[PDB]
Amino acid sequence: FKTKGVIKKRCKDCYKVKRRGRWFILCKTNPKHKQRQ
Amino acid sequence: ALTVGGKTVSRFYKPDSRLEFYRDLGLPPKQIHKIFHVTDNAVIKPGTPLY
Amino acid sequence: AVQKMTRVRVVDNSALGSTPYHRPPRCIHVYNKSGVGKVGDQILLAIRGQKKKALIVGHRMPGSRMTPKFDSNNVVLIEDNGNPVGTRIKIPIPTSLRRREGEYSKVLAIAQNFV
Amino acid sequence: DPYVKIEGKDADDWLCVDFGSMVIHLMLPETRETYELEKLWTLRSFDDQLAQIAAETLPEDF
Amino acid sequence: NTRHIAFSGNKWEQKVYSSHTGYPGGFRQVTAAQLHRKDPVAIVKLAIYGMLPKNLHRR
RNA sequence: CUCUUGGAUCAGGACAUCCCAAUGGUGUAGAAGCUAUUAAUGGUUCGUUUGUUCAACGAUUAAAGUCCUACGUGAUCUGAGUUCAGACCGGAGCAAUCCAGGUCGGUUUCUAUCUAUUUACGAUUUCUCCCAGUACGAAAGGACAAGAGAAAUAGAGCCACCUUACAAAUAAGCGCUCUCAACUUAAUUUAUGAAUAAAAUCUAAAUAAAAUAUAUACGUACACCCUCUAACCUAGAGAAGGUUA
RNA sequence: UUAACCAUUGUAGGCCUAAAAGCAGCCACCAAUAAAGAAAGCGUUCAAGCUCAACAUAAAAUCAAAAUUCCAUAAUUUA
Ligand SMILES: [Mg+2]
Ligand SMILES: [Mg+2]
Ligand SMILES: [Mg+2]
Ligand SMILES: [Mg+2]
Ligand SMILES: [Mg+2]
Ligand SMILES: [Mg+2]
Ligand SMILES: [Mg+2]
Ligand SMILES: [Mg+2]
Ligand SMILES: [Mg+2]
Ligand SMILES: [Mg+2]
Ligand SMILES: [Zn+2]
Repeated sequence: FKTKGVIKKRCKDCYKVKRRGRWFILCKTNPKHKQRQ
Repeated sequence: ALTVGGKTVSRFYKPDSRLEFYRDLGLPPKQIHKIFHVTDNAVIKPGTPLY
Repeated sequence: AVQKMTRVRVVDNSALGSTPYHRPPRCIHVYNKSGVGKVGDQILLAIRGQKKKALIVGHRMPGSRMTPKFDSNNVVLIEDNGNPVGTRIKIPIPTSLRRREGEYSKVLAIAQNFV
Repeated sequence: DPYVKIEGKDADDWLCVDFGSMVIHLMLPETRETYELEKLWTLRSFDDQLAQIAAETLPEDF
Repeated sequence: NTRHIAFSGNKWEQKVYSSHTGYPGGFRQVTAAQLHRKDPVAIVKLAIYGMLPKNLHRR
């Protein structure tokens, strides 16, 4: 959960979701890739 | 609520209102009154001594 | 009630305390949340241009009933590891030290008289 | 029956445990001989080291 | 039926009511839903109070 | 080429968080650490100058946070400097004198008119023991959570004892006692499930749960309608208040 | 322009590179097959291994409307 101005998919397995009013990019294979807007 | 009194005092230097209130209950006046919060099952009839 | 700059008496057989010096030892620090030191409290001592740890064993301030009040503030020198610097104590020591929270068994071993 | 603390962990050579009716001291041979704890308790008031200690009095600083 | 009023939009969660006791640290801000829970009449009364002329006859 | 700040006292407030609290990732085995999110709850020590161009040193702490408030605050107090009348050195000027150079000495008073203000609350942190020398780890090493006991500070009271006074029947601390509940959430993590053909998905879809600091849904305290010549009082500036074979 | 399914070989292409095999390079870059780049990526000491594109089979369809204490009350349609 790095909060960044622009959230970008970093691997093929990365996927996007809209939880609690914000946009998230979540990757299960690499937890490093988790980000918030 | 229940009101309790204690420490009997003299009758001479008191207002009439208080003396009339105590005459109804048939007791000599008390120095102080306070209020206690009691449930319905625990209610006690007025005029009952406590120890 | 020992405080910073209090003058204390070394009740011990250690050479460092025994040898006469032109200045008596003075307290430099009290290892308590409060600054006041009572029986069973460690302190930091300044001796002969040197710093050494020490333990309070008696003082002149009144305490609770049934406990002994001494005529002087008595202290014992303690090494950094916690082993006593000296090998003998002759003055009576209170028995309250046994149960107070802390490490007092080593000092109790060296002390003959308990009052 | 109360619990018992372990003392002397800070020290690397002398450890002592205080039970209700027993006291046990463990130390290395060099430490034991210097303090010579057997002598004191055996000879309660006749210990040699205690005799070496003395008393102090003085009328004036001279 | 003042308990059964309705709010358009997300006003229940976005409208805040403010008050001050007058002592340091006495500033309290509460949302519309919370106030409606505590007092079932406060919301309607506050709306009417604001729309009346600001003079002594208002009270 | 140049040329107002400290301290004491009492603090109000912001969060861009130092400690205490809830969490995500790790080149996270344990223990230590590095980084990021959420939150303002109360707290945030004691002494000292040989050298150091707005620095340093000793001992500690769970921590010794960064800032705003006409140096927060001098009609509450105080130390430097702004800065003079005296006097010396150093460098200038024929002298009188001079210097954003050294040093020693050296004068601000206030009786409060107006605004404002002066009578309760439901706690923070640390340490030892226990779990357990266990989990983990080749070893070395070395914890969670749950349970128990001690303290320290803060608040509110009290006098059987101790200590200090009145060489008075009382007042004090250095003495003693008591301190608690969460309806209402945020970061985050789970469960059922469509848009989207599933075995998908925590949901600014319709739904079900757990989870900081806060706080007042919920309690304690208060409630009485009131004679008064006068005297007395653990009540008091006055007034008020309490007591009266 | 896409979401569905997949992968055989001449040979591991030369090159001091041990070897550098589609993938360090380095020039060539051709072959069979319906359909397969001497390979668009990962990954291997080199190799292995994972993917992409190919095989059939499907479907959809550019920028913009901080420090005392929040601060009118409210409201989406009648010509
Ligand atoms: Mg403050
Ligand atoms: Mg923050
Ligand atoms: Mg002023
Ligand atoms: Mg003088
Ligand atoms: Mg001066
Ligand atoms: Mg001067
Ligand atoms: Mg006045
Ligand atoms: Mg535990
Ligand atoms: Mg489904
Ligand atoms: Mg699921
Ligand atoms: Zn990823």
